[PDB]
Order: sequence, then C-alpha cells, then structure tokens
Amino acid sequence: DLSKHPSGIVPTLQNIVSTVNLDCKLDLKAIALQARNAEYNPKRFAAVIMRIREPKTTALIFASGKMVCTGAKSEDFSKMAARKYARIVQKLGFPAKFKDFKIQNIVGSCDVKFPIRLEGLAYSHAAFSSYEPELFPGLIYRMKVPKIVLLIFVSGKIVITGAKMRDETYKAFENIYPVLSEFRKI
DNA sequence: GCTATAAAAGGGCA
DNA sequence: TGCCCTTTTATAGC
Repeated sequence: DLSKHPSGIVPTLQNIVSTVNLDCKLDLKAIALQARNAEYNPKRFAAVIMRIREPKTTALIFASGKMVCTGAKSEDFSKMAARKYARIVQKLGFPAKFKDFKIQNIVGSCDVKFPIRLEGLAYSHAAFSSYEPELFPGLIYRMKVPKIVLLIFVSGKIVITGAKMRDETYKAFENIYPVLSEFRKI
C-alpha cells in the first residue's frame, strides 16, 4: 500500500503497553491468594503480576485499582486483554469498572534489508543520534517530529518506540527511510 | 542472562 | 521531591 507507505515497508507492531482504571481500591493479598494466574511480592514490586494466554499479555494490578497491561501485539488486543483482567478482578468480588483505557506505548520493528553505515549516520545527525557501539550495538535516534525513538542496527533492522498512535510509528519510519538509504553501507 | 529504548503504574528511600 | 524498581518487546553485542 504505497499511498500510505511510500517506502513500501510497514513496521510490524511488537508490543503494546496500555493502562486502565478499574475504579475501585483492590486487595492485592486477597487477589494473589485467590487468583491462580497471579504473582505478588510486595517487597519486590507493589503490584500483583497476572497473565493470560490470549491475547498473551502480562498485567500489573495495583492496590489503587489502576492497571498496566503489557505484551499485546495490537491496540485492540491490548484493550481486549485489559478487559479480560477487569472481569477476573470483578469475579474475585471487586466492583471493577473500566475507566480511562489508554494506549501508552506501541513498539514496532521492520527490516530495510540493506546494511547501514551507523557512524556516518551518527556524524551527520549528531543532534539526534547517540551511538556508542562498544556499549550497545544500535544507534539511538531520537526523532523530534514525531517525538519517536528509533534503534538502528547495521543489519538494516530497526526498532521504533514511544508511539501513542500507530501512525506516529509509521511516520517516524517513513521519515527515517531516506536517511537510512543515504547511509547505506556498500 | 545481560548493555539500550519507550511507556505506565506506586512504594521506598536518600 | 524524584529515581529505581517491575513488566513487555523488537534489535545485537558481550
């Protein structure tokens, strides 16, 4: 679909983090006792860690009724999964609602299929680049428009994070594509 | 398994 | 007051 993706490449979404407000105070101890699919070491982290198989995700349930859903491959799957946790808490006897569901971060990745001269890229876009190969092999490109972070590897493989809307993921990628080509490694 | 990246939630502690 | 922690995921190196 070249009209939307002129590069002819569409980043595949890998992880969605969403949050929602169950709207009631929760008893984390009771929940970890009753819950089966739930983990809870208050000493290590203040939340019950619960997981479901479909959509395969992990939820962090807090005493406040606030919740973080993680691991889904799309926004709808993220909402669905958050909804499943809500019913699990409702059925544990808590009046869980579903308030202010919000997608907080979308992670995508794609492959341009040509290698990149990272040091060159880093040198010419130094105001956005951060590249210490001896520490981490990818170059961190913090794009300003949209405010997105791309991890660029010499392999031609790229990771795009920090999006709240999938179109930001798509645009950051289309924005970086002519740049990747400019620094293709021959 | 562990360098790095985004993001949310909240308890502890300096 | 504010950071670290915990969780997820692609990527690639030690």
